[PDB]
Amino acid sequence: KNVLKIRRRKMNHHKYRKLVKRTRFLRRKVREGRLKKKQIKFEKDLKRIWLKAGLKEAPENWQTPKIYLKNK
Amino acid sequence: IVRSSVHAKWVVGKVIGTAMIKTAKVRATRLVLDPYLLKYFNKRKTYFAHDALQQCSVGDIVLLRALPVPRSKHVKHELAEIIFKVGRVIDPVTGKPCAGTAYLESPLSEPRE
Amino acid sequence: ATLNQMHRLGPRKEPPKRLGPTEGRPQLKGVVLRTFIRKPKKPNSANRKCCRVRLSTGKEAVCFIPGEGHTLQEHHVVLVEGGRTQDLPGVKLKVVRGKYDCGHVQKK
Amino acid sequence: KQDDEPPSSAFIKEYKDIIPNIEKVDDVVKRILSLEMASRKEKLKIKQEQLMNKIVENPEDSRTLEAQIIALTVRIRNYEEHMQKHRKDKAHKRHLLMSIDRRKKLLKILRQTNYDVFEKTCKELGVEYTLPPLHFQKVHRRFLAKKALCIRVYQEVQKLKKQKRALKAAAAAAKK
RNA sequence: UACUUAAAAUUUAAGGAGAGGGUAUCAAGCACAUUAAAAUAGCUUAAGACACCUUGCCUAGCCACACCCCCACGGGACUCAGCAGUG
RNA sequence: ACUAUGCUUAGCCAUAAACCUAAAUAAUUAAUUAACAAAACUAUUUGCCAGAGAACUACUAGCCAUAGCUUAAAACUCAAAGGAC
Ligand SMILES: [K+]
Ligand SMILES: [K+]
Ligand SMILES: [K+]
Ligand SMILES: [Mg+2]
Ligand SMILES: [Mg+2]
Ligand SMILES: [Mg+2]
Ligand SMILES: [Mg+2]
Ligand SMILES: [Mg+2]
Ligand SMILES: [Mg+2]
Ligand SMILES: [Mg+2]
Ligand SMILES: [Mg+2]
Ligand SMILES: [Mg+2]
Ligand SMILES: [Mg+2]
Ligand SMILES: [Mg+2]
Ligand SMILES: [Mg+2]
Ligand SMILES: [Mg+2]
Ligand SMILES: [Mg+2]
Repeated sequence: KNVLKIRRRKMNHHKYRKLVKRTRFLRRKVREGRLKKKQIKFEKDLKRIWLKAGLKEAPENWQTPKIYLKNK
Repeated sequence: IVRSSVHAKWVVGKVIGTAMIKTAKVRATRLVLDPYLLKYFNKRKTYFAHDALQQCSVGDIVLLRALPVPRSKHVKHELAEIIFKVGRVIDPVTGKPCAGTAYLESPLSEPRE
Repeated sequence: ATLNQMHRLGPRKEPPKRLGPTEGRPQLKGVVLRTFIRKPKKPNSANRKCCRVRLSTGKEAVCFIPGEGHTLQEHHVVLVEGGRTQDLPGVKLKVVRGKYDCGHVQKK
Repeated sequence: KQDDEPPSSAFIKEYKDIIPNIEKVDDVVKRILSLEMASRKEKLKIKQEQLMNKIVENPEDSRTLEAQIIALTVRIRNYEEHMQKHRKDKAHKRHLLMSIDRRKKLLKILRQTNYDVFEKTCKELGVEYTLPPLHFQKVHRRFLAKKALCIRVYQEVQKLKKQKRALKAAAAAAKK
């Protein structure tokens, strides 16, 4: 078979790689902010749980782990 | 001595768990007809059963009797009998211990032990 | 698929029928906003008479005006219907001749 | 380690029962036919035979589930010793993990067929059998952290209830 | 409706053999269990839990609603979704 | 001409036309030519597919991955695209 369908994907992937290259710095700031919102949503979801259970403060010796930050 | 309301007056199933005190979680299966294919498949249900003596082990076939009054929200049956014990089956036809499709004790013999 | 696989999935999942320019309604009433010409994609050649309208739903759409010659102007009221103009891409509505301000084509 | 390791003076399994019959054999000949001048594979044939005698009712049969389990316990401990020196051998790490899984499958069938034999084999071979969990549990940082708090929140709520019950009962006792 | 005690119609409550919409890019829910000396650490879930969205269905008919606040002590923007009629 | 790099020691990344483009298992070779390729075909079980493009994309979650990988749409456009000859 011909490679025509592969050529379409070849151009799509090439053009996408250069688009990511152009806006690489913008994408980095988008991600750090999407992860920060991802963390706040995680923290709030944990606060909802204990408040609904009837606790007025989080369980003793508990600190929500920061799981989306540059910990590794 | 009125009997239970529940439809399942007698249910057979396998003991899939025994981590609750004096209770055995049992999985029963029934055959339900697929209307499109007109073939029977297995619909399985979970039944909590009162195991008074904690004499049940995971994997054994058991017979449950519907309790007249529900003991709790989910415990509405008791353990009538253990049809097959896991690994300790006794052949109904001959009465001799078996281990799969074989006799641990020959039916010709009469050990009476 | 095997009978066990057909049983676990059942009948084919059916994508919902998304609505069109009229929002699944026989007709809509709109007020003309502008009258302009659209060019039929190649290989056709014409100066097709179209107009923008604000429909009762509140959105704005481009509507082809059929017939030889229309008197439509801004602020006029028209009854739009479905039916795409094949040569005109994006024009999914048509005006009904003989209703509200739009009138029947003057016969020659 | 394990209670039994074959001595270096022991004969190989081919001549284990033949040299005793022979009236007189030199020290050198015994040393050539001992486990000191043999490969590791020979020392493993002696380890297995010892375990079959001490566990299996009929050591003549090697096709029973109990015997097959014993054959895999020697291999599993052999693969483990290999992997203690060859830390980056990925083919033998696969052999070790696949034999462990094979034993679990055989132990499951043994439990379902002959429970009495199953209990002895696990006690003698020192193999713990854990039953397969009904439901698979996913694991990732977000889940493990939420599941830890939820367990902690519950415990705190229950601890408070116990304290309240004690205080309520204590007040009632004083009134009585 | 009968009898000084029994036949119906019509409802209510607690349930369960089986059946019962969509999205799995909703994959975990977070107390959802059992025992009954009050301890045990359990319960549901890819055989689809939980979440969210959409729709009256079961059709000799049934279900829900009755100005709004799921309810209606209370409060509010204060009543035709009875017939006809109006904006 | 010369560097990153190909090498070694640890750790990471998890992608290939990773394709022999043919899942695994047990058969059967007559009652059997869409074309081409590596003859046809039955049973069992799982996975996957449902016009083309948009799209190895957007968003979501997981990940030692931070110009990344896996997961993977819709609007919109067309009356075809595609395979073999
Ligand atoms: K033309
Ligand atoms: K209401
Ligand atoms: K190839
Ligand atoms: Mg070629
Ligand atoms: Mg392209
Ligand atoms: Mg998405
Ligand atoms: Mg009103
Ligand atoms: Mg009301
Ligand atoms: Mg009226
Ligand atoms: Mg009224
Ligand atoms: Mg160099
Ligand atoms: Mg390298
Ligand atoms: Mg790939
Ligand atoms: Mg290759
Ligand atoms: Mg790629
Ligand atoms: Mg991507
Ligand atoms: Mg992404």
